Amino acid sequence: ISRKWEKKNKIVYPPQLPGEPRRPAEIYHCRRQIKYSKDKMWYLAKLIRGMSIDQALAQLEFNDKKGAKIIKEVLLEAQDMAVRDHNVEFRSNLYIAESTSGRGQCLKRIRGIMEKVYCHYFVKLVEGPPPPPEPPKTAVAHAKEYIQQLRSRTIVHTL
Amino acid sequence: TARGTPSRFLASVLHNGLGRYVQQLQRLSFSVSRDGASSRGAREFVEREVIDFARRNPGVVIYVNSRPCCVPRVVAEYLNGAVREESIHCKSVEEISTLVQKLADQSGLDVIRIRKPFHTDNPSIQGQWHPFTNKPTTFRGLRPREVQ
Amino acid sequence: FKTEKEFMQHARKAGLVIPPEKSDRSIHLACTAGIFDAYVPPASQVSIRRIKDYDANFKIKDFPEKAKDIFIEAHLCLNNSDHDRLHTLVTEHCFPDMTWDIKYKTVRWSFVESLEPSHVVQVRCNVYGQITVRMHTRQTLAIYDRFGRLMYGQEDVPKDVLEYVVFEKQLPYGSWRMHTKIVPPWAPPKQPILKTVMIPGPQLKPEEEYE
Amino acid sequence: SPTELTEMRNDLFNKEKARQLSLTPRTEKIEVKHVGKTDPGTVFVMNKNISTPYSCAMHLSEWYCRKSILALVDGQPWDMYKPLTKSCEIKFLTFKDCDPGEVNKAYWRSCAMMMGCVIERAFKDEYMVNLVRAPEVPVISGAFCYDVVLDSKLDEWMPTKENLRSFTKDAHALIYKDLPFETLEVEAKVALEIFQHSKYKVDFIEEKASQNPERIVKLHRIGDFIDVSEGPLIPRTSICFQYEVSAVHNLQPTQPSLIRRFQGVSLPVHLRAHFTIWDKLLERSRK
Amino acid sequence: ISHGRVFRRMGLGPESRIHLLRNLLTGLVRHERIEAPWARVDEMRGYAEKLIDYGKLGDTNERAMRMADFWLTEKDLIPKLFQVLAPRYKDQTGGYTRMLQIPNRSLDRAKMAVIEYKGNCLPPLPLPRRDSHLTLLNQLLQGLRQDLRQSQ
Amino acid sequence: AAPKNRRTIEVNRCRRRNPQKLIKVKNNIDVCPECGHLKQKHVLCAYCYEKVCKETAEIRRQIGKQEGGPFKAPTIETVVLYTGETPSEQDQGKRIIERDRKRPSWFT
Amino acid sequence: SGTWWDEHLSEENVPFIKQLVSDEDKAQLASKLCPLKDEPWPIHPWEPGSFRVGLIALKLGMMPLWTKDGQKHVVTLLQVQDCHVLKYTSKENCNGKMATLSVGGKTVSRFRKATSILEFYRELGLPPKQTVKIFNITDNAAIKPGTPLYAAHFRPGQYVDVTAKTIGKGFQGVMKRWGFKTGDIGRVWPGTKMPGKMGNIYRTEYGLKVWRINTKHNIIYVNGSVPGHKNCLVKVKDSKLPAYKDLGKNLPFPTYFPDGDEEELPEDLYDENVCQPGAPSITFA
RNA sequence: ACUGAACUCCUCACACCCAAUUGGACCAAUCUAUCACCCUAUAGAAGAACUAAUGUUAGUAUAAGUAACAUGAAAACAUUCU
Ligand SMILES: [Mg+2]
Ligand SMILES: [Mg+2]
Ligand SMILES: [Mg+2]
Ligand SMILES: [Mg+2]
Ligand SMILES: [Mg+2]
Ligand SMILES: [Mg+2]
Ligand SMILES: [Mg+2]
Ligand SMILES: [Mg+2]
Ligand SMILES: [Mg+2]
Ligand SMILES: [Mg+2]
Ligand SMILES: [Mg+2]
Ligand SMILES: [Zn+2]
Repeated sequence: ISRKWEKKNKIVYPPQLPGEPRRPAEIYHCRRQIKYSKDKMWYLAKLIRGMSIDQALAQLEFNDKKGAKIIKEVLLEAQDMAVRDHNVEFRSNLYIAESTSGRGQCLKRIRGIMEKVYCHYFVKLVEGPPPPPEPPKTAVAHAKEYIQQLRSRTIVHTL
Repeated sequence: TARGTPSRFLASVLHNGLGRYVQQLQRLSFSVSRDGASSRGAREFVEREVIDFARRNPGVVIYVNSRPCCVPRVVAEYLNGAVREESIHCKSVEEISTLVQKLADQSGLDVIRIRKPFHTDNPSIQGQWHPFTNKPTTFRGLRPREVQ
Repeated sequence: FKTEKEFMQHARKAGLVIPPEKSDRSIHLACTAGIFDAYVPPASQVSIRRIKDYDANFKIKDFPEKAKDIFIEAHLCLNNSDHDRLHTLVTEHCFPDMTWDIKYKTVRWSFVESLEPSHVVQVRCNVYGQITVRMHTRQTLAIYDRFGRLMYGQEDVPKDVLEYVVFEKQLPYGSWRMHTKIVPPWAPPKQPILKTVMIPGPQLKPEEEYE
Repeated sequence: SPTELTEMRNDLFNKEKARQLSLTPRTEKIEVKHVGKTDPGTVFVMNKNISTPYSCAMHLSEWYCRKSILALVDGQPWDMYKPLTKSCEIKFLTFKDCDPGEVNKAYWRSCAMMMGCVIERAFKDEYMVNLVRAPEVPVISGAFCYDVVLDSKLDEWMPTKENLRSFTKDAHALIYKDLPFETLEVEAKVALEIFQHSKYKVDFIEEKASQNPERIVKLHRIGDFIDVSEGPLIPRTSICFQYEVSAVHNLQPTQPSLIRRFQGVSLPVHLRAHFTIWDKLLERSRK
Repeated sequence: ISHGRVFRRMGLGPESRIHLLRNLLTGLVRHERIEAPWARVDEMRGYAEKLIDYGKLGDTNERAMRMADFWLTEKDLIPKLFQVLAPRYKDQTGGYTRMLQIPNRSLDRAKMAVIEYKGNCLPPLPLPRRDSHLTLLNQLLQGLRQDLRQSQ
Repeated sequence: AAPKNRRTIEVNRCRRRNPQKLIKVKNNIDVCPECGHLKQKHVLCAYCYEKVCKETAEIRRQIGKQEGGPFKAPTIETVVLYTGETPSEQDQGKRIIERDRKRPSWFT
Repeated sequence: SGTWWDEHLSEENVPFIKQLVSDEDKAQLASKLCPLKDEPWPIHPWEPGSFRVGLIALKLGMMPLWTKDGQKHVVTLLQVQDCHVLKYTSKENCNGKMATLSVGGKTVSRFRKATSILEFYRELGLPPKQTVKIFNITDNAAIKPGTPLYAAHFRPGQYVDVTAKTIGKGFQGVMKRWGFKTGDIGRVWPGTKMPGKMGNIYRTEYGLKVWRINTKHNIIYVNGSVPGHKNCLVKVKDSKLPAYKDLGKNLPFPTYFPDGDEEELPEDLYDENVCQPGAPSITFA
């Protein structure tokens, strides 16, 4: 057992200066010992990894898997503590920065050993609009990269 | 091995031989136990050799700290802000003298792999080879199968 | 659960018989559940005798000076979060009420000169002395966050504060500590907040309606 | 100078926003009850002359930001980025409402103004372009219009297909920029200060400041382009999905100068039409 | 290869699929609205409308009374099929049922459906409405219809 | 047969993280206009359907009270009535299921 | 979100758009009925060694057809439904050995095509066809793009090759698919016969006699069996079989033109050996 | 003629490429004696060193989220039907 992710909401930053950009909020939440496997949660956790919380909620209400409901409870809970506890003004203005799933303390049942599998779920929400997705690189980017690799090369193994 | 280790090119610190030569070793910091069997050769080094050494190069400032250590060290600091900490643990005076002169003689650059054994900054004098050295020109700059 | 009745009814339905056991040690309280006589703001030399018969070296003419230093110093213990001094300066009815909500955020309270002299108002009374004081001051606040961004009050600008601070003393080793702070019902609203709030309506299950 | 026009107009605009926010009583906080069909009876406790209906939508969800377009503030149509003024009541109006009249009108006014933003910066510099107005065309009538007076050089000019196509390409360049529509309710003196170099828009400001009991006049800014509207507008340029400048017509009773009207048709990202339906809506938008 | 195979194979045989469908049809004649899984519902929808077409053949018809006797496992519903449902639909010739999808079943995540019989006393379903005729696109197309009517 | 070697996490990660095994972001999802809870297109709103389900549940309970015992399907059409509503002239010759709440906004 | 054409239309506007778009499809099919009163391309006579256009036809089904020798011939019907020439590409732009005509059949909804296709058919002036097949063709046969091809492009007696997707049987094993059931070779050769997806592939039946064409309903009555299910689209070209490479003398060479109005055709052309219905019952005397 | 080695030369350094076997020089950590006192020294001792015994125990992989397993139906959850 380690429990470092719960403590991450207790970092206190020194107050800022007027000539300094506003730091976005960061809300670390998790659930432990979910009775589900860590590699079935990987798909649900992977699904929502840059989405706004409204898009994440909306995608998990219509998913048929067992873990979707659990993650939806974790995200509604973290939206609550986002606003109440951590000074986020808009409920809507969050996005999922981190969503992973580790393994939990499993049990062993003798039938012939069979593991009762548990998992956790870790989410960091960050205040702000979700960052724009990475554009696919164009033929201009490929051509510049190639030519820059040609400009880069040296006479090798000499002076 | 070379693919595990970092590498660098052969360099100086501030063109160290061009104008004048500057000793790259600023500080030595000896720390020597008073009662302690490992810093015996350090003790006999402070008593015999460190004053002669300190006079043979005055650009180096030497600090002998003499606390109760369990392993004695020397800490060489260089002009480019590198720090080499070496132990003089259970060494004779002669071995410490060769180590301290070794630290004096070298510079602060890393003793990682050096790629080439040389470093010109002006490698070419007659002009570096491009594919139109050693080619004749044509009349009116024509190329093959050019009509006019 | 939400109360003791819910837990004892759940322990009766479950079968958890908790025997009330007799212990010779009890809890040695040094405070009071609230205020003896609620001083409602716009003859009690009885209780001054009932204080001087225990303390016997006590000048009220010097006390609102002392009540200033018990006040101000306590508030400076919020600037550093020094709880160990606050237990000397403030009561245990008053310690959570001033330090709980302020946790995980930095406050930068400061005092500047009083508009009026602080003056004692009333005094009441195993024995708990209790003295209410009127203070009319100028203070500064800046409550920041976990992330160090301002959520209450301009840092420089002083504001005029009325403070009906109630002190309390145990009557062996105790002293005068802030017990509470009466806020009158006529008092003006405080500073507004830098952020905006949505307040939800009733969350309706499908079987009910909004009216 | 045209660059001096846009610079001096935007500077007068920012003088009016700078005076507009300076007259705050330091974050007064007014509350607005969400009088609406769904998610009912939620008050928003908001900053007075700062927070807009868009921020109320942001308190609710991403859904009410993306789908809502006007706001019935006390039964009055309001922009999403117009700052609120007092304790009020908000509905949020979308395109797919039961009776979305004011949203069709707002969309229509918006597309005419975006068109004017394309027209002014379309011609090469030696040609005087002069935007008289955007008349209130019904949405059933086929196409949003914009009346423009052109230079005497282009008295006999009629654009080709490629010139209307170049107008649309500038319009999709104007959509892609994703520009909000700033608003300012300004009294008529500063309104006449900004447009002090166009007889037509001066007379328009005068006719509209004569309609309210104050001298109050709505100004809107897309990006570096100011115009006078009759009412509210769309929140952003990014809402217009399909957009075509379809035709140019010349009005007939034109003795002083040509009141040369432009035609266009457009649909939002919400009410996209299929390609064939869109072609028939192009055809009908050329009358 | 199942080209042109029109029947779902269900239950644990052909006989058992006809008894499953018969239980669903009995449920829907009794209650006039059913949640059941989707494939079972549209199979049974085919049977339900045919059953009313036998209900319109008259009470006195012998063949209709044989079909109703088979298909309705509760015998009190056979007066209902010949005096409530068949008189209700005596006007229209088809389309006696409506089917929609529910969200998926909580238990095993099955595609769910409702069929009801049209025009029943029960509270109405939240039917999927077309978009309003007063929207932007619908007003443009209304205007275009007005112009193509102006051609004559 | 049995596996000749043990597959590595590099091969495995390439197997169980390629897009054929990832969950597809679906975009059928709208907001129900009546309730504001987000529904899916082509599917009824879960919330509004739960409303209608609960009211058919009370109505069917009172059907069961007025019938009494099994095998009592009436040969008559039925009409649901709420508090303070006269049966209409159209509602004559129909059994009546009186309710105790108000007529809903959506029942008609 | 993605949309479809019907999504935002009211109840009032859905049959309006059906009648509108359907009526423009009928008008566009009706405008192309006069290719020669238009400005066609120069019509050349048949030269020995030239190729002409094919068709695209529905497979209607089969029926028997008795010849004068009293032998059955099972015959597929192939209706030509809205066949038209779509684009001509010369051999220079093709970089193939021969010029090509693109021809498409069976008008299909405009609400269900990619916009590049709808721009293509919009410029061409036609409602979009379901399939477009490409014909290798000489320069002499090149009808202008946008012209109707009819059933009487073929005539009875002509032999014909038909290509269509075969009826897909899905994943089948070895006994159905291939019809059966080394050590030192440590591997399975390419092209080994194994289970897999049977059918749903293009196959061509070569050299099929055309027995009878029906000019009114535009049916071709072809000998034997054609690949594909009923109501499938087939590509009907003249046969490449070298026993049938020279009989393009009597065939109308660019294509058959009813617009030419010269010696118009009956209801149904029959081959000489076909027992027509309505003929007296045949006797072998 | 040129290329071509760990051969030979060249600049500096040299105790620094065999099985089993056998000779030697050092030595990790531990405990004891006495030092030492941010981790050591001189000795004395010993359960004194593991990439390998289908080793022993425990953990966790892989095969694998695979094989396999499970709840007749509608409903008022009363009940009825198959
Ligand atoms: Mg089965
Ligand atoms: Mg091999
Ligand atoms: Mg050698
Ligand atoms: Mg050692
Ligand atoms: Mg051992
Ligand atoms: Mg080991
Ligand atoms: Mg083994
Ligand atoms: Mg081992
Ligand atoms: Mg396997
Ligand atoms: Mg299986
Ligand atoms: Mg079972
Ligand atoms: Zn709903």
